[PDB]
Amino acid sequence: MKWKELVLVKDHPMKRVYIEKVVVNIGVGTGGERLEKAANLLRELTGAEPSLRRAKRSIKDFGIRKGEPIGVAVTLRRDKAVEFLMRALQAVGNRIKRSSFDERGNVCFGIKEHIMLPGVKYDPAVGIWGMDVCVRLAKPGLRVQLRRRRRSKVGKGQLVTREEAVEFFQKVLGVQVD
RNA sequence: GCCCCUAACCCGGCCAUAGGCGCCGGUGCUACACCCGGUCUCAUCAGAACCCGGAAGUUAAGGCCGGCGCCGCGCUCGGGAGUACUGGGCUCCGCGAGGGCCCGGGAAACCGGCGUGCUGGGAGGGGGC
Repeated sequence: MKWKELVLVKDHPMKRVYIEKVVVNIGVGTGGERLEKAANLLRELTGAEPSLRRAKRSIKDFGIRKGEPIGVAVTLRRDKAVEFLMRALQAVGNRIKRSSFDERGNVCFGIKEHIMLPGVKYDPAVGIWGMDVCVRLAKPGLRVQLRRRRRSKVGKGQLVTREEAVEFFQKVLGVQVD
């Protein structure tokens, strides 16, 4: 069960749905060492290099200034995305709320503690963290919106719907959607 | 070479009649695409993008063309209207602020009507020299 054949296929070859990407986010308050622990935890958990996310706006109630890094997120595609997606679904319990699916092929779920993931051991030097995991599904032709030259809008029939995303998650990933 | 005719492609001009929303179609040899990969040039958290190498698949989408409705927009169109306003003259009216007459110019909102890109150069294709 790999990425290239994790596709949901309709009666047209060009309307195949697939996992465009999986993004894992840890949002921590400010800490230098706390953020380094979060970044290392994301690196070990996903196998990919995390990217530090700087605060967009200074909010003094949270004690964060604009430009300082308070997030650690990693974008996973193809094989690493599928492997971590299976691990994270096992951690959550193979269950996703139907109301968690937005109307455009995006589904995000939270992992409260990362020890629930398979293959992870409690460490006192790292503590216990949570994550947001967001899966973005797509059809072929999405590059028309993202390319540099002649960028245009993708037509409505070629965009992933909420019903198609829920059907993909049930029939292809074998997750229980309620 | 050179002349003529001509889709989608490339470089433009004016920059909505060109935009927005929704619905119905056409187009696929070639061209434009979606597309397939990441050895190399190059690139990032991420070959998503950019960059490179391709050609299995598809016109589903983009692009281009045709039709309809709405919003917006445009017009040297009819009305509004010779109206509002106004250049010059006056021993002309009014207590007065002001208004009037003559000569010369003359809108706008809005209503209805119509329209909904036009066009320059090149490639490619066809017909002659």
